[PDB]
Amino acid sequence: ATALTEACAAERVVRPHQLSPAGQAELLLRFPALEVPLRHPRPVLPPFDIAAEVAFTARIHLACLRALGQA
Amino acid sequence: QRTGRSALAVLIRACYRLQQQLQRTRRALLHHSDAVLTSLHHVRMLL
Amino acid sequence: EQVVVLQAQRTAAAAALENAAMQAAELPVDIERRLRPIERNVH
Repeated sequence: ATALTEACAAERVVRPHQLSPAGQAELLLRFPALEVPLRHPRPVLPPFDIAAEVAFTARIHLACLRALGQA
Repeated sequence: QRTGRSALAVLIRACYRLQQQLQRTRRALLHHSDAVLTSLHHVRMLL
Repeated sequence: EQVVVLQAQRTAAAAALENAAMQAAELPVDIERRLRPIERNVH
């Protein structure tokens, strides 16, 4: 929680996906727990978000609506 | 001999440590104040 | 779907201000106890 803010505060970037790959690879060397939310194609949750759970229940709600109206 | 040389050592120990006390207030008020700018940039990341 | 995200993010950082407001309430405190034992030291 200290590094993920200061690495974005030094670059004036609001979201850590927009960080430069020179800066992104520096966090991977110190902190190897950040592999999955940084180097994954299609995560089932939106990474580095706060309503990421709250998005998830809202996506199943949509998928169950279109399951009705098409059928 | 010992009267004037040791009375100035009172003001020796005072001056070289007041040089040191203000150095910590340079460091401890920047390693604390940067946490405020760390917190405020984190709040924008939530938005 | 986006409203449910966009609303929950706005209510999120509203709480993070009051964590920072109690955090940044020590800046008028943290200056006072560092200068005053040096002023009486000089005085």
